[PDB]
Amino acid sequence: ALSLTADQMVSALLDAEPPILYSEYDPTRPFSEASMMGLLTNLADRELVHMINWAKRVPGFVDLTLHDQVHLLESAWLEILMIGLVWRSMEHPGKLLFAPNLLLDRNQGKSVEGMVEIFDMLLATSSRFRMMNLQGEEFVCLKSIILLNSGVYTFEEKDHIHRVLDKITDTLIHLMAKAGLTLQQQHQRLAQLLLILSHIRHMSNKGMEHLYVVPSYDLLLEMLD
Amino acid sequence: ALSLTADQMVSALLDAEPPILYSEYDPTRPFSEASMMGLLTNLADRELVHMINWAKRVPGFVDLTLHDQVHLLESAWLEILMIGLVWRSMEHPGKLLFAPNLLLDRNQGKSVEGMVEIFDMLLATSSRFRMMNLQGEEFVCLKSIILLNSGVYTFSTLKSLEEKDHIHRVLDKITDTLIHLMAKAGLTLQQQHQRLAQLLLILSHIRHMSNKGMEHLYSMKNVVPSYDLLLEMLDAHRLH
Ligand SMILES: O=C(c1ccccc1)N1[C@H](c2ccc(OC[C@@H]3CCN(CCCF)C3)cc2)c2ccc(O)cc2CC12CC2
Ligand SMILES: O=C(c1ccccc1)N1[C@H](c2ccc(OC[C@@H]3CCN(CCCF)C3)cc2)c2ccc(O)cc2CC12CC2
Repeated sequence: ALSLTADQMVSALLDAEPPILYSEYDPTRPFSEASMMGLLTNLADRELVHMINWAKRVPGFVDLTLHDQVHLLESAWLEILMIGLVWRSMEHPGKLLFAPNLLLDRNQGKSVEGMVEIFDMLLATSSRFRMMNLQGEEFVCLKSIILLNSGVYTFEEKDHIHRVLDKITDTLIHLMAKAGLTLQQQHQRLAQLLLILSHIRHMSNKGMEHLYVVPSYDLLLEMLD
Repeated sequence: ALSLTADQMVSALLDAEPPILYSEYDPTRPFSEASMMGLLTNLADRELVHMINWAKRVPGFVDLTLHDQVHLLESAWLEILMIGLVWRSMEHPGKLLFAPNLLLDRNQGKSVEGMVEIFDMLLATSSRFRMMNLQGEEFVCLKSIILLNSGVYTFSTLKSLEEKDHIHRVLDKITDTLIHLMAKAGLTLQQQHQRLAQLLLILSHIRHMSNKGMEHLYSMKNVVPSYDLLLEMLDAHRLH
């Protein structure tokens, strides 16, 4: 699984991308903020399926035991939803593209107490992506790093995960070298991208407090087939 | 500030290292679970004062506005406490070295509700440092990154923008320094960016523990250093 090349790594990651899901909002009925969280919960529940099937296609993931595959997914699912949302909303300044038929701004995000604080953190990350000019090849790499690194500190099983993590790091550097960046530009950009992952984790924790709901071990396992 | 060589970065960060503090000594008062949180709170408060002095000596930190210096320490003070604890406990498997005379295991962490969950995460990070053989020069770099990165996405004036641009230049200088250290230690170029990535990914877990811990301090609640308190220690005058 780790004999793939950097170019083959990106190729596998790109073709494994989940689809962009729509809201079940009846587009001819009056939209309402009281029903806003209903749409966002159903949407996220349906994105989790496609996320599971994306994870099995992350090179090296299915080499772990099913028990470990679940644990990483329990620990990373919210972070992956957020980085996906931030990615979709990247070309929509000041708004979050939850779905093509759910574009919200922070001024629709004050409907519930404790929401706009999370909203602004998501908007800030999207602005950071926009300044970074984050490439889709980098994005699928950052997303795979989240999947593998989120639950590794909460457990040969660990050593393999670290070999895949090192391999993704090789691929990120390969992209930056193929783009013409110098070596310092390469290790500076790699650093900047990984420091963003700290904010996404923080967003996840603060996100989870607001929601407190969590996908059970059995549900993630059923989805894993 | 930005002129410094990596070598000059490292000595500055090493010279700024706060001292290792102690809990109170008393041979007639045997350790009990009862006074633990009182000991730990007193130790945190005393460390916080020394943390301020270290922060002011992190190159480029006082170039920021005083208002943004506080927000960064508001955002990072707990992270810096834990990573300092993890560093002290690195050489002591299965224990957390809050002080040389306050070394605890997780059976003592079981005393307080919800504590052993964070206690076990701190030991896992200590073990992660152990199995990477984290060096002291890398340590002080990671601590400086936490100080500047943790609070930076949560500030948006024209001045706010040049603060953040300045922070990114310092963080860029630290990344250079980490690479220079790892190159100086004799790693190949692949192992350098692989180790840099391993180092920085730990910062994601340290953020995770800090949010976990912040939640736990509030479960039993004046828990956090306030803005005016942080400003007070930061906003020194020139009369000394
Ligand atoms: O609304 C919000 C939000 C809130 C405050 C500020 C900004 C955004 N969210 C959305 C959201 C809602 C409920 C939810 O709940 C957890 C699942 C629902 C039960 N699932 C378990 C089933 C158990 F019965 C898991 C998850 C995700 C959602 C949806 C899609 C997206 O791409 C991204 C997001 C982002 C965000 C994660 C922060
Ligand atoms: O016990 C714990 C702990 C808990 C659960 C699991 C494992 C460990 N901690 C210790 C701790 C306790 C209370 C505290 O409380 C907040 C300040 C005390 C009042 N301060 C505000 C008062 C001013 F208004 C701020 C801070 C720090 C402490 C001490 C020293 C250290 O180096 C590190 C730590 C780490 C840790 C932070 C997690």
